[PDB]
Amino acid sequence: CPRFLKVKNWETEVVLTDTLHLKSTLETGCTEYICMGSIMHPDVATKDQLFPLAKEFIDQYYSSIKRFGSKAHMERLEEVNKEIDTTSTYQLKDTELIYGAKHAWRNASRCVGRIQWSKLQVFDARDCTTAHGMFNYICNHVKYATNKGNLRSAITIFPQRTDGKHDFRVWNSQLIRYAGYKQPDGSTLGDPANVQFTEICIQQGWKPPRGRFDVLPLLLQANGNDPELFQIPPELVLEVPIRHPKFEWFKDLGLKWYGLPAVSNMLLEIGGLEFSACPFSGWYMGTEIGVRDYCDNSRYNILEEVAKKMNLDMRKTSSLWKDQALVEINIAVLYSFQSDKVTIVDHHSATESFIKHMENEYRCRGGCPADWVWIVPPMSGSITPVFHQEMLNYRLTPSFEYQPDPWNTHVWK
Amino acid sequence: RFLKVKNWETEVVLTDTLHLKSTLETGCTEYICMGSIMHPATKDQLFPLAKEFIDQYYSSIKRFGSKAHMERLEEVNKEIDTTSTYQLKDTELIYGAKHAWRNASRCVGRIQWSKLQVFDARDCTTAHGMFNYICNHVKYATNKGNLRSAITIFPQRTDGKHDFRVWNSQLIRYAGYKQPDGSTLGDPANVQFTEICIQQGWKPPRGRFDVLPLLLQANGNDPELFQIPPELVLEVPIRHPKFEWFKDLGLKWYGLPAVSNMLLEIGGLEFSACPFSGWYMGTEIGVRDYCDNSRYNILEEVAKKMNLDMRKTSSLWKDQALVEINIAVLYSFQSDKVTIVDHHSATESFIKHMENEYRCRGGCPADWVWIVPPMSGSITPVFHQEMLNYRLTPSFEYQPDPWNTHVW
Ligand code: HEM
Ligand code: HEM
Ligand SMILES: Nc1ccc2ccc(CNCCCc3cccnc3)cc2n1
Ligand SMILES: Nc1ccc2ccc(CNCCCc3cccnc3)cc2n1
Ligand SMILES: C[C@H](O)[C@H](O)[C@H]1CNc2nc(N)[nH]c(=O)c2N1
Ligand SMILES: C[C@H](O)[C@H](O)[C@H]1CNc2nc(N)[nH]c(=O)c2N1
Ligand SMILES: [Zn+2]
Repeated sequence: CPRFLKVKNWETEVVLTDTLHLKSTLETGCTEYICMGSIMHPDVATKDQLFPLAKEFIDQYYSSIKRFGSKAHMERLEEVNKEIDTTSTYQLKDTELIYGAKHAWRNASRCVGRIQWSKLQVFDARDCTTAHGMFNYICNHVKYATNKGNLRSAITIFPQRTDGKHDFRVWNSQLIRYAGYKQPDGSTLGDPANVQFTEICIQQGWKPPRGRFDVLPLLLQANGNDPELFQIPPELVLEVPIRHPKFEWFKDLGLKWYGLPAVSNMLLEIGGLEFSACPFSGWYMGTEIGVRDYCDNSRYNILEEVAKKMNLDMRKTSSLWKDQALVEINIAVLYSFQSDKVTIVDHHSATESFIKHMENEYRCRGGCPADWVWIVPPMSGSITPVFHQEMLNYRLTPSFEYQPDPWNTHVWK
Repeated sequence: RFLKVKNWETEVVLTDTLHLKSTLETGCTEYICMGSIMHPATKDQLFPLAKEFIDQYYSSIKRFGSKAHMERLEEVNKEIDTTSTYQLKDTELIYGAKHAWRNASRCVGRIQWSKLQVFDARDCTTAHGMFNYICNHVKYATNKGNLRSAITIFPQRTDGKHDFRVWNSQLIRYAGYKQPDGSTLGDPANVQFTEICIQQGWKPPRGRFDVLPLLLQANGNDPELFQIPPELVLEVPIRHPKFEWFKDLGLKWYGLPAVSNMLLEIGGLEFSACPFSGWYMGTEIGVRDYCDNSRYNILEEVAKKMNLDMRKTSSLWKDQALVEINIAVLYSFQSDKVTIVDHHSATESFIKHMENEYRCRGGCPADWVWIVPPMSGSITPVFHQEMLNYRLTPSFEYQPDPWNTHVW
C-alpha cells in the first residue's frame, strides 16, 4: 500500500494526506475488484492469537502516554504475557480500559459525533456477576448520561468474554426503545423495528401495555445465564413530546421520543479482549429521529399523515410533498428538544463539527477513518459539508463491532 | 463467490454473479475503501481487449463461436497487426455505447440504457465537422422538449497527438466571470473554461446565464470557437407554483444535459470525444447547480424571500428553501413540456432496473454514493438498497482537461 493517500474536499479544495491507514488491522469487505461500501455488514481467542493483539494494544497505549519503551511499558508487556500464558487471557488496567473505550469511539468510522471522543465517562462494571447487578449499573449509567437533559456521553463496560459460554449480553439493541406489536390484521402498533424483541420480552413474562410508545424492559444476561427482565424506573426515562413552532396541530399527532440514544448490542474489542456487553450513549442528531425513526416506511412512517395535515398535494411525487413534510417534522423534533432543554444537534452543526474534527485528526493523528455512506445525513446531503468531503474508510482497533443477536446463539439452561 | 445485496426496507435479497466478470480495479483494497473518492496503447495490450469485447458481443447476439464470430476475431487480429489498431463495425459501436451506459455504476438513469440513439461521427476530420455533428445531436436530443437520449462518437484515439476533444465539460453550460470585487458572476464551475474562451476570441455578454460557445479540437489541432445556434438551445425560466416572487429571481436553466468531456472505452479503443445526453433529474439543477456553495449558491437569497428565520441552523431554513427551489424546477420544466424526472420517480425506476439486471444479467454495478440523491436521501428507495460497485467494460471514464495536456 502507498504510504500517503490524499483526500480532497471538492467544495473548499482542501487536500488532506492520510498515513494512519497503514495501521489498519481488519478487512473492510472490499477488494481490488469490488467495493462493498454500501453493504451494511460485510469459540474464543487462543493464547497465540492473543499475544500479538495484546502487545499491539499495549504498545499503542504506552505510545499515547509518551512512555513508549519505558521500564513500565516493558514491565506491562511482561506481566500481560505471563497472564496470557498462565490463564489464556488477561485483565486490562483501569487506565487502559478507559483509553481503549475512548479509542474505539475515536475509531468508529460511521460516527459523525466523534469530535466528542475524548470526553467519554467510562464506567468499569467488570466486577458485575448477576443480571440484577447489570441492572444497577445500567440505571446508574442512564441517570448519569441523562443529567436532567444536559446529556453526557458514557459507556458502561461489563466483564469480557472468557470461554464464550459465559457472555454478558444486553439483549436490547438500545437501553431505551419503544415496543412494536404485530396485529392479527397485519398492521403494527408502536415501532415495527422492535417487533421481534418485543415478542421475546412478552414470552419471557413481560406484560405489554400495548401502546404506541411503550418503553421496553431490559433483558439482561449475566455470565452466560438465561436473560432476566427489568423495568427501567420511568423517572429515569427522559422523553420529549414533539410539537412544531408554527403548526399548532402538530402536537395532536401525539408523537414523542426518548432523549437518550444508548446502543447496547455492540461488542467492544480492546487488545484482543472482547466485551460483549458495553452499552454506550451520546445524544441525538435530529435526523435520526425526524428522518429515520419517524419517516422510514418500515418505522413510524408518518409522512402521509403529516402531509395531510399540511394540506399538501399528494397525487404527484413531483410536488415534493414528501420532502416538504420531512423538513417540517425535522423542524419540530429540533424545536421540541431545544424547548425542553434536552441536548440535540442538527445535521448542519454536526457535520460542520465533524469536518473540523476530521481535519484536526488528519493533522494530529495522520488520518481519520470515515464511512461517507453513514456520515452524510439522511436528508439534504449536499447542503452539508460532509457530502463534498472525500473520505477513506478503514478499520482500526480498539473498535466497536457488530455481533449476532443473542437469542440466535443462546443456549437455554 | 456469489454475493447477496439486501434492501433493508423491502427485505428483498438479490444475488450478484456478474461481478465475477470484472477485471478492472475499483480503487479499494481489502483494508481500505475508497468508495467516496471522486477519481481513485500497444498492439500487445490491444488484442486481448478486442477479443474480450468481440466475444461478449457475439455472446450477446447468441452466436458465440459462430462462423461470423470466428471471421471477426481473425479480421480484428489481422488489422491490429498491420495497422496497430482496428475499427469497430457499426453494430459493435452501437452495442458498445449502449453497454458503456449500462455499465455506468454512477448513473441512476440506466433503466433507459437500451434506448440510446448512436450517432457515428468517426468520419469527422475538422472542428467545423465536429460542430455540424454536435448541432445535429443537440437538435435531435432536444426534440422540442421531448428529450431523447443520444451520443455522438468522434474518431478514436490513435497516437495521443491527434485526439478529438470537446473542450466544454457539457455542450450547453453557462459562463462564469471573476469580478473585480472578487465575487463571481454566473457559474463559478466554469470560470476557468470561460477565461479560455475569452482569451481565444469569445466576446462575453457578461451576464448570469450566458451560454458558452463550443470549443472544439479535431485531430490534435488547436481548438476552435463556435456559437450554438440559439434556436437549438432550449431553456426554462424557473418559477414557483405558489410563490409569485420566485420568477423575479431571474433564474433559468437549459433543458439538455449533454456531458462532453468523458472518454468512451470499447474493446481497447478510446473515444476521447463522445458527447452524450439524456435528460435532467430535478435535483441536479435544484440542489447541486443552484444550491452548492461553490455554484450559483442561491439558498440565502431564496430563504430571504421566504422570510425564514436564518439566525440558527436548527431552524432548518436551508432545508426549507432547498425543497421550494426543487419544487420550482420540476414545476417549471413540466409546465414548459420539457422532459425532467424527480428524484423519487428516478430512484424508483432505478430499483426496478436493478431488479431487471439481476434477473437477466446476474447483477448491476452501482455506486451508492452517486445513486442516492443529494436531498431527501432516505425517503428514496435507493438509500435502503445495498449495492455492489465494480467496473465492467465497455465504459465511460474520466480524462484530463485538454488545457493541461495540449500543446498549441
Ligand atoms: C455524543 C454525541 C454523538 C452523536 C451526535 C453521534 C452520532 C452518531 C450518528 C448520527 C450515527 C449514525 C447512527 C445511525 O444512523 O444509526 C452514529 C453511529 C455510531 N456511533 Fe456515534 N454519536 C455520538 C456518540 C457516540 C458514542 C458516545 C459512541 C461510543 C462510545 C458512539 C459510537 C458510534 C458507533 C460505533 C456508530 C456506528 C453504529 C453502527 O454501525 O450501527 N457514538 N453516531
Ligand atoms: C436519460 C436520462 C438520464 C438521467 C435521468 C440520468 C441521471 C444521471 C444522474 C443524476 C447522474 C449523476 C450525475 C451528477 O450528479 O453529476 C448520472 C451519471 C452518469 N450518467 Fe446518467 N442519466 C441519464 C442518461 C445518461 C446517458 C444517455 C448516458 C450515456 C450514454 C449516461 C451516462 C452516465 C455516466 C457515465 C454517469 C457518471 C458520470 C460521472 O462519473 O461523472 N447517463 N446520470
Ligand atoms: N446519536 C447516536 C449516537 C451513537 C449511535 C450509535 C449507533 C446508532 C444506531 N445504529 C443503528 C444500526 C441499525 C441497524 C439496522 C439493521 C442492521 N444493522 C444495524 C445510533 C447512534 N446514535
Ligand atoms: N441528467 C444527466 C445525464 C447524464 C449525466 C452524466 C454526467 C453528469 C455529471 N458528471 C459530473 C461530474 C462532476 C465532477 C466534478 C469534479 C470532478 N469529477 C466530476 C450528469 C448527467 N446528468
Ligand atoms: C444500504 C445502505 O448501506 C443502508 O441503507 C445505510 C445507508 N447509510 C446509513 N447511514 C446511517 N447513518 N444510518 C443508516 O442506517 C444507514 N443505512
Ligand atoms: C466526496 C464525494 O464523493 C462527492 O461529493 C460526490 C458524492 N456523491 C455524488 N453524487 C452525485 N450524483 N454527484 C456528485 O457529484 C457527487 N459527489
Ligand atoms: Zn470500497
